[PDB]
Amino acid sequence: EVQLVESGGGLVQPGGSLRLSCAASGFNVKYYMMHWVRQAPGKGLEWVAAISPGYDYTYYADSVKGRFTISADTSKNTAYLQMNSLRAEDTAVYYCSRSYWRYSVDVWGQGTLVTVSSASTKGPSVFPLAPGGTAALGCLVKDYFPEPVTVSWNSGALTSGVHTFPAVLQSSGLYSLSSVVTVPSSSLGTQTYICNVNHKPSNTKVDKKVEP
Amino acid sequence: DIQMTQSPSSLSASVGDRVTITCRASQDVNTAVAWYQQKPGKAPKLLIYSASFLYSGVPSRFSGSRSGTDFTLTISSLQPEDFATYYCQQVYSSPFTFGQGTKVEIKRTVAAPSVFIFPPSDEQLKSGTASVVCLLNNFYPREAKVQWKVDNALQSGNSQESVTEQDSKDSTYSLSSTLTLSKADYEKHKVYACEVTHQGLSSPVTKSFNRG
Repeated sequence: EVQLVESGGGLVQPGGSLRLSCAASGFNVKYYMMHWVRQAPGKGLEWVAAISPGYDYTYYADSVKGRFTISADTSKNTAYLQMNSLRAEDTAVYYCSRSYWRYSVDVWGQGTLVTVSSASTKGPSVFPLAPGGTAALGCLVKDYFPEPVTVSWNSGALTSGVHTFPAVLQSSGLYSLSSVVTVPSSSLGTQTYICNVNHKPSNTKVDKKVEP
Repeated sequence: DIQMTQSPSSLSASVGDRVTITCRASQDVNTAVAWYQQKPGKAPKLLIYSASFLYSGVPSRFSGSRSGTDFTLTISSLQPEDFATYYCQQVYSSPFTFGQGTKVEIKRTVAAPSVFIFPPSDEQLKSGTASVVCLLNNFYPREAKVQWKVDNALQSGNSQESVTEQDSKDSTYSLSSTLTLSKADYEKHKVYACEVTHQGLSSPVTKSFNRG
């Protein structure tokens, strides 16, 4: 399959180093221009760097020149972004992408989240939001760092009428969010409602039953 | 460095409508300009390559034209799923710069929010903190005023709002207001109310509880 797969993101300290990888499938990078593009959370697309591995020729935004090094190994069909002197400003989903010659970029990777922060990993606290004939219920997922967190309901069995809000950064510098579901009121002692919370960065899986 | 000045920064259009999105390049970039669609949580998808060529699998609604340094992206008939940020990019010379983006929202019928309030859980209070959550479910348009009153005193700078992305199927929004207090602050007051003002309500809707 024609595909790009980024890896190596995660939570890193300010001033530190992080090597991102972009693994190409379905084509060899020798014949393409490979790009790094980043998105600070809620912001637009900023182009960061590009490399033509067949000629070793490199391009950098002034925003990253000297600090960041874009490179490639054609024998590994992989491009790299070596990020150094990392700043809070460099917090972003990092996407790699492919261009042929002077044609426009056509294939993007899924992206890898880089969070630059001196703040420690912290698992969420999960608390119930207890409940015409439609009722609402949910769980508050409170006090976690960093992003992201996943919430599902009834181990993914319940999807209809679910709204997981975007996280908000509270003043303590921890995130918090609510997942909410609108259900029939007839099922408050019939059907049990569990929310499944996965905070992969802290390795915290928490399951909380909510009932009246 | 070439700037791509993208107009407008945001727009609201009904399903069926024609939508026009503008990129002005600060220098000649020939046809080496492309248009990307980015849905929430996702990587951009290529829509239009080399200024006017429709990319494979992309609906014929999407079109692109060039007038010298001015580039135009057109949706012929919107569709509820076209909710997305659209960006243009120039690949004429490094840095290969992106427009600031255009957020396209789908315009629809006014729909009043369903309002629900959730008191702090026992568990949270034992943790020593009190979070009160007000849900506005399935409303249009986005603009909604949520006020918190404890013992009938209007609060300020102690609530955080979060709002879902527009539903790609029914173009509604949901919103959370979360009031956070000390346990002591929670237990020195009796009455907790969120008061909702929205265009679909004839008058403000208040949902409230007394501790106990």
